[PDB]
Amino acid sequence: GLPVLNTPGSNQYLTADNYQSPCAIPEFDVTPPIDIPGEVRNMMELAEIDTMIPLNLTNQRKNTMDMYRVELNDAAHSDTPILCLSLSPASDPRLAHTMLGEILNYYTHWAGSLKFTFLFCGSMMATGKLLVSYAPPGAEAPKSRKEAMLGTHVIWDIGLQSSCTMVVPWISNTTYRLTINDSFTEGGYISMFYQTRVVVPLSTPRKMDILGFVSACNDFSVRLLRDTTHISQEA
Amino acid sequence: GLPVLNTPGSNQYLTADNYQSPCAIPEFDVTPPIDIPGEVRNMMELAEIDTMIPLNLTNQRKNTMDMYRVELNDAAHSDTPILCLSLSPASDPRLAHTMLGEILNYYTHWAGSLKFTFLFCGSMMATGKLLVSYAPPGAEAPKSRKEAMLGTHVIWDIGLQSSCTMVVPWISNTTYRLTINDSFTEGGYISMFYQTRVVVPLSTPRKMDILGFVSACNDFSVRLLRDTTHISQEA
Amino acid sequence: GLPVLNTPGSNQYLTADNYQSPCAIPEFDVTPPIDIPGEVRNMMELAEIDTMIPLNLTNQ
Amino acid sequence: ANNLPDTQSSGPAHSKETPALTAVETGATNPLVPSDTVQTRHVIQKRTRSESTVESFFARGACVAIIEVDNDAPTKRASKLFSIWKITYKDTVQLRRKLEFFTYSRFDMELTFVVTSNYTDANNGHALNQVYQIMYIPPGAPIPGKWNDYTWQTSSNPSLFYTYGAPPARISVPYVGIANAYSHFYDGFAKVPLAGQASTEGDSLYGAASLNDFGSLAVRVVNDHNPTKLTSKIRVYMKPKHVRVWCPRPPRAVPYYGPGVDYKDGLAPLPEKGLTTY
Amino acid sequence: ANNLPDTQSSGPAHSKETPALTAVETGATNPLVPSDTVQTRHVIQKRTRSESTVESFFARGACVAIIEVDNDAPTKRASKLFSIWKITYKDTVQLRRKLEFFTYSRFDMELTFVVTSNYTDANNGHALNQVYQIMYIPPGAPIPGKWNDYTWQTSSNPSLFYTYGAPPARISVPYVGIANAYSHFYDGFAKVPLAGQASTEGDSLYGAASLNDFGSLAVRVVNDHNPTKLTSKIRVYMKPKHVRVWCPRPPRAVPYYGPGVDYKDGLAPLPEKGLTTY
Amino acid sequence: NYTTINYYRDSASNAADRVMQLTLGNSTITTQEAANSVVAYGRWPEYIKDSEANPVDQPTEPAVAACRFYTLDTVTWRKESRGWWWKLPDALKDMGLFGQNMFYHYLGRAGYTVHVQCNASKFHQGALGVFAVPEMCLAGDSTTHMFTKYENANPGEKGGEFKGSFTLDTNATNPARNFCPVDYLFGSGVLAGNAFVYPHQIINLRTNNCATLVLPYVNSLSIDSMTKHNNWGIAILPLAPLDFATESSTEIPITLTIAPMCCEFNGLRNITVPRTQ
Amino acid sequence: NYTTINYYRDSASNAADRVMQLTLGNSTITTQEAANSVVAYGRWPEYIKDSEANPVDQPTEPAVAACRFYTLDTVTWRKESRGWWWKLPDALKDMGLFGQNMFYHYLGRAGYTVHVQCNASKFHQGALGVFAVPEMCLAGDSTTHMFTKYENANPGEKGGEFKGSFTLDTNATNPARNFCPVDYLFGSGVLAGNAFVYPHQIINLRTNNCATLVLPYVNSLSIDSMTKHNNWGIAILPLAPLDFATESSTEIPITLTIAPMCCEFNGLRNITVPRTQ
Amino acid sequence: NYTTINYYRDSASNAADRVMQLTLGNSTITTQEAANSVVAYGRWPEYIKDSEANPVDQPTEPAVAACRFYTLDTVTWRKESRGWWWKLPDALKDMGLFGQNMFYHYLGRAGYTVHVQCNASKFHQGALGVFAVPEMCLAGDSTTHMFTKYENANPGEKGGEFKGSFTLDTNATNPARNFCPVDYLFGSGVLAGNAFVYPHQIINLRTNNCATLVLPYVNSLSIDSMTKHNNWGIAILPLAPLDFATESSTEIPITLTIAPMCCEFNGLRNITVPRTQ
Ligand SMILES: CCCCCCCCCCCCC/C=C/[C@H](O)[C@H](N)CO
Ligand SMILES: CCCCCCCCCCCCC/C=C/[C@H](O)[C@H](N)CO
Repeated sequence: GLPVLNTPGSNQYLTADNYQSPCAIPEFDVTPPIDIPGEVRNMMELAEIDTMIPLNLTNQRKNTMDMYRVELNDAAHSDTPILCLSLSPASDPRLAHTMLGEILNYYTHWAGSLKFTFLFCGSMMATGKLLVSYAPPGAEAPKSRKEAMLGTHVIWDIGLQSSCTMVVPWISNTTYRLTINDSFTEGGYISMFYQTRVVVPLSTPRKMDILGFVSACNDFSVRLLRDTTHISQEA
Repeated sequence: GLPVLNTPGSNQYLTADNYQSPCAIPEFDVTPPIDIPGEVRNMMELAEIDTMIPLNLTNQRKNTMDMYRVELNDAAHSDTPILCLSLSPASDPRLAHTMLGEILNYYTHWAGSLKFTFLFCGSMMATGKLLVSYAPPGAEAPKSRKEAMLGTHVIWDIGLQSSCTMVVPWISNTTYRLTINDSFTEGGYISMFYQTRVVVPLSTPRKMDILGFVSACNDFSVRLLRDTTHISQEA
Repeated sequence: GLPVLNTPGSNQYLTADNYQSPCAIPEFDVTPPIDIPGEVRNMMELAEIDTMIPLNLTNQ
Repeated sequence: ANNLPDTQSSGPAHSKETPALTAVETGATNPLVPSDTVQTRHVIQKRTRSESTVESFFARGACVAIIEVDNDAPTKRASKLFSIWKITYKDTVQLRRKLEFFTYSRFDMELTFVVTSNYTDANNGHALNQVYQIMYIPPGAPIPGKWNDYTWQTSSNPSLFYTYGAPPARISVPYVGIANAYSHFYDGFAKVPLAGQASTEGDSLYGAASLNDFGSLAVRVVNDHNPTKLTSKIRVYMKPKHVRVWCPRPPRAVPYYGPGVDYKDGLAPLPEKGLTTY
Repeated sequence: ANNLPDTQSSGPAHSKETPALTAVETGATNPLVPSDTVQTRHVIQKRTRSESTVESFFARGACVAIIEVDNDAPTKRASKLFSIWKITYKDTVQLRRKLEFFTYSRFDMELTFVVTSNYTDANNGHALNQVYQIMYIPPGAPIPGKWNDYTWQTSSNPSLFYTYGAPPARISVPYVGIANAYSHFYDGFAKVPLAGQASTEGDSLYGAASLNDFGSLAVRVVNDHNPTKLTSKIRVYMKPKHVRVWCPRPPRAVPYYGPGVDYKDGLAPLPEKGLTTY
Repeated sequence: NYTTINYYRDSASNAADRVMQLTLGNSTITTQEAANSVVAYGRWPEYIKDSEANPVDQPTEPAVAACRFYTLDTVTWRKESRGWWWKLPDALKDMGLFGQNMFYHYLGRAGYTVHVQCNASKFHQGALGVFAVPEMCLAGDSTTHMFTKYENANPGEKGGEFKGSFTLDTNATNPARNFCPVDYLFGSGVLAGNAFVYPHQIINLRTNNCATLVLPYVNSLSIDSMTKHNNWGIAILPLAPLDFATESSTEIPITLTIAPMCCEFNGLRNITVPRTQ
Repeated sequence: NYTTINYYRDSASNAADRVMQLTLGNSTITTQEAANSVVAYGRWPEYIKDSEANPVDQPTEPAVAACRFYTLDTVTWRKESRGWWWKLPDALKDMGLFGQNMFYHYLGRAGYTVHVQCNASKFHQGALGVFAVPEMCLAGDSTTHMFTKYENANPGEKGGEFKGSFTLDTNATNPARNFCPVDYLFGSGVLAGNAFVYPHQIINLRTNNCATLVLPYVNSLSIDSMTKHNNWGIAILPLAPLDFATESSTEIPITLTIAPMCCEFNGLRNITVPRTQ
Repeated sequence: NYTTINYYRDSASNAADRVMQLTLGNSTITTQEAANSVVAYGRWPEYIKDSEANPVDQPTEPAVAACRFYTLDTVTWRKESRGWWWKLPDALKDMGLFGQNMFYHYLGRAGYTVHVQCNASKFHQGALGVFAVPEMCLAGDSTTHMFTKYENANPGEKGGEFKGSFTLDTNATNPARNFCPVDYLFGSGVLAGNAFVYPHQIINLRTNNCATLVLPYVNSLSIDSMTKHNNWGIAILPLAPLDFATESSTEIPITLTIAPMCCEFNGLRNITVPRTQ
């Protein structure tokens, strides 16, 4: 019939191809869809939902419910950090297993601003000011509030509103970052410090907890879908 | 000639494919069709024809003509069922071998309302009232008329009209049911009870027979054509 | 389906061919280009730049 | 094939109209819908009977023959260098039952040939790729007696030359019935015995006629024999196309026994279940 | 899937509006952007979420089954001349996790079959190219008991005949769920046990229903056995197409243990890291 | 959208109610307890159209001479009856000028009006399924396939009876070569309960005394040999067994009256004299 | 540009804020320390539309008789509490006419208004995550997969408690066949910190006393069996442990009030009496 | 003509003169013997455009505070000199407020004006090639690849010298981990004579006393870390050796004056204190 020439790539199976195939059940009467609540079109919609960060991965806290709580107290003011995180949303252990991290571990490249939301879970009678800081990479990781205040930061006043959002802006040399611990595409450093201190009256718990959440911003995106390392099979 | 690339799926034979092939008898003068009575376009047209149900599959009745007759008598009123069926039109033995069941056994999925037609084959001098009930699944199968009347049902008066149709409506969680005995897609329970009783005068047979028929409704449909288990070959 | 005939040259790989292939990373969000100085479209643009000649190729 | 009707809402009813009561003696199936006997809501139906069409029901390749051939040597009397297979769908049950759902049919056909070959022994060398000749022999045409006799010239007989390893061969056939439709059943004889003639003469098999005479397929391996024997099997898959059917019948309920409607075994197809057992 | 919004320049701010302060108790995620908390320049965004779409996320062929078959001899009891595989995505973890990101799904499917065969011994001769029959057996259809019983007529069952050496076989399936969507999770039972009946009756496995009953695949080698044994494996790759999903869930964090949500091992997925360690 | 193009010539290569009166000729039937009348497949019998005429010679249409009701031998319905069958036109081969035209011509065509009559009192029970089966092939009684002889396959107006159970004919020297129609298998390896896919009527003794079936000419050909091929088969089965007042031994007659309709015959020759049983 | 043409029939073959009042029936809830109210997936509960009705028989809509707030048994929140779970409609199976309609019908459908109440002083600490999980499947306690029995899977209004660590049921003779929901695994092998992908609200004792979740009917079917399938699962976890003034031993009640909404039932029969624990 | 049609979604799948004055801030340079001035790639330095801004936080632009000429340490040109190299911004890391902004921010961007000054009499000989090399990677001195340490790779304003011949560092205990730039290989395995593909100017002592190169910010990113990455490399090579009146031992100074231009910094934090040599 029609003269044809078989190019290279013939008879190959590429799992990413997009080709028409014969139907094995022709004329099947497909059940129509109903309007089910909660439809999702993009994985970034899930990445945009705040999920609690397992911040406290110490030996006795990891793999319990205590790994999500960070304990503050009413001690005297100090410049040492409350918590320190590395901005590796996919490879950092404290971030890898959040929903954002879980989605990023199916992709190779990511880019966009993040939001960290901290919720104060002390009593109504507790007051304080915290400093949540993001340092772009390149310099030494801030070991005191004096270093941390030189980077991006927010001073959080704990009052009638017990939650504060810090947006980590997209500050990268490359247009995309890798989802692995990588020096050339390192993200930066999140840290928390006491601004003044936590003050409580008498007959109040002197130790309280903060909970951490992370999510993506509307400018976030990923690409180069890959296989995750968070699931494996034996034999 | 024209550069071409051979995709995966080349050189395969799929029995469901739809491809053009060379004619082995070119220019054959095909005999024209005549108008033959009884043309069928859809298998559901056959499924819509009432066919007698082998309701009475007892040891001495199965695989005889007695398996189609259900014997009523003029005994005192009782709430025990006359007959009990499970709404599995393809897998239920009493329904599998009806024409509806035979067609459904070539398909994997089915959906739609059914009609059970019961014909009273007693004498003209016999009178009675029956209750034909359909219970959607989930609860215990009705063991007495008191349970059965809480489901869908029809009270059938045996008079000048000796036939009654009960429509089993389409009441399913899934948009389609399977054609096998399956818990998640179970159909329900058909049952028959005496409403009052069968009354005959003297010099009349005190035992009569009812015949059962089943068919599909115009909203019935099937899909995912498969191989039936009602025919097999040896060696 | 459509009758086809496989011409010679089918199933060959020519490193100079120009054919469409399936994408292994569909829907990838490609990083947009920025205006980088010093773009080159032709190798003759580089060939047109004066370069010093090693004229004196004596032993020493 | 097209969309089903919608379901209309039905409220309570109190009237002299009784769709439930009928008389099956008329031979007519009561065309009731759920709204006639129970209160119904409005359902915008989206299901369709597209896969229940007669075309979809038969739109599958069904194996109908496994023809065995050999390539060993002319001397070997135990090797069948060619095989003749009368064309019929009654050597297999599944397609036969699907077809015998109807008395009459009229359709084009698609024949697909899947050829698989193998060695029978190891210590005799190896073989080169084989070419198979499948010659269609319509009734009346000469039938090969040897694997290499003149009949295989195929000057007029259609012939398919299949190279082993190529995709399964395929041809299409129009409706080639001498009648206006294919007769799945023929309640009659080819001869009427006449008074006077001997009981030997005029005797014809019941239900057999020339309506179902379609010739045969002769399959051979065109190659000369290698020093080792090679056994091949051609599987024939038949797909009806442009199907029309008439006069539906109840499907076969008991095992087939021969080309006719005869039954001998498995006459008890139904199991035992209580009358009042769910 | 479409383009992201641009970044607008933001100067210094001194006002009573405090986007940073919120209340997560409401269950609502604060929709802040960088310009709300820091001074920003204008960036004309060119990145897109095209590869994050639900279609792209599932647009890969994922192995879901490795079916092993043999071609040795009927006598050999240790060789499995045919293999039946219940259709499911839970024999493998990767696709199972990607799917169980969502409670409900609705999609067409593409099945690709990659067949690889090998010899098992050397001193028994060689084999000819094999043909494999993959018969889809929907629930209720007869299941082959032997590799050459009547069930393989496939008069109604869809069947794929794959020639070894041809490109991997491929078929497409529409959405064939009896419900309006596939249920990745079913928080219930198929039976409700009723008061009075024995503990044996009414007992059903948790989370198991007929929503996920899709029949099986029966795979055999159509060829007769060569004097040497040949072992083949069919790898089934499932690609969702036209994917819709509903009700996102947190992904599986611990190893799967069976078809349900059960866990038994690896319950400590997170490593140890200091609170103030970067 | 998708694009389809045909690359071949032959299209095969392309991808895929109670009171009624019936008057025919000089015969008339009146019924008062009728369950209406069924027209098989909704097609009334008709003559061959010029657009479908295979034979070229002028047909003969005896009209009233042959298109009239002939009454067959009455059978008896008992409690033990399993059913009866007849073959058309075979059941009418000895019926007036219809049989004469049938045997004088090579080709014949006719539809039918079948009227089954079974009257019983208001104190009787029983139901009869009356089925018109196109190509009513029946199973034989021997291990040899398709071995039924012509004489038994064409019993005539008496027809045959269904059997409760299958019996195998082991007489090798003198095989019976007769049918063995099993009632619950409908005589053809199919469950009798599905026989209602065929055109049919039920005579329920409490409702109706008779059944009427208008069979069009059904065949894969426009016209065929009536001596070779039986176009239709009339099968009567007791769906509900006969019963009466517990007296027992009750038996009521079933009478069959068939009128051929739109008879056409072609190929006049000397008369055919088939071999007799 | 590129060109796409479909060569097949079936499309499958184609290429790829604080003060609030809630009144339902004769029940009313007033709140002054509310953290707003969440509508799960932004969809308000509704009745089945005629375009999506699977069952044909007329539904029954008890309206105010069943669409009203029922209060469940109060639980106690301590420092050692790991969390609690309930299943809907299972938690309401013994609640007024709602449970009666639930057990008298084969099919049932309802959305919910869940109101969790936990009041504490201004000198208390603690946070509760209240999560509505569609198809809240929980892990069992045995090496046998999916082995949890119906009686334990449907505790009723009491619900169940989460566990700190997984314990395996080794009793072969008399297996417990109960759930083993681990709090940090959310009872389903998923980290609890990601549970916020589900509709949820946090009760922070310094901010709010209550949480309100409006759950639409969520299922792969328009209507299902309420006795077989639990549409929703309410999980309450202590995100921040309860603490108070260093006194210790403090415990505050958590009360759950659920109102079914837009109840529809189909398939009336005799009542279902499920087997009890 | 030929026809092309794309069968895929992703486009990747598709088929293939003398007197001059320069004033920056409070600094001014006057030249009278200039050989014009080169703008590298014809692109003048500029600020990041909103269409290409990766970081979102507001940048700081010190303008005149940092966009001004800083003079580096003078080197001496002798007959035996092989050449010198500097890295930008590394050569300016200790230069006024420019270095302060460089070390206080995570991201920095700047173009440059490089002014090389070398005055000699009319009785001197010699030519200097002054090359601006983007990504001026230099070869190390050990068998270990890419083993040069940060301290040596960033010498500062002193820069480094080219070498006549390659020497291998065999000290295993205390490796130098320094560069080994060979003059005729341009320090990167490429012939020095081809180095003129880079933006450049030649100071021929008979013609001009100075060279001026306007380097735009060149990088694969719009903005990067100045402490990690050196955007530019300034390489000076004697093309023609220095000679004078046969006196011998003559040496003339070469002074380098670099002004950063269009400085932008992002990511303010505590200052970076890099490890010193
Ligand atoms: C090219 C040579 C070999 C292949 C050509 C063989 C052509 C034979 C086709 C005509 C005979 C078969 C026609 C149809 C078969 C049966 O009549 C149908 N199954 C009847 O239902
Ligand atoms: C041609 C014969 C063999 C190939 C045909 C096999 C067809 C089987 C397709 C229907 C059953 C599978 C449908 C989809 C599978 C699961 O439900 C999905 N992974 C659910 O998420």
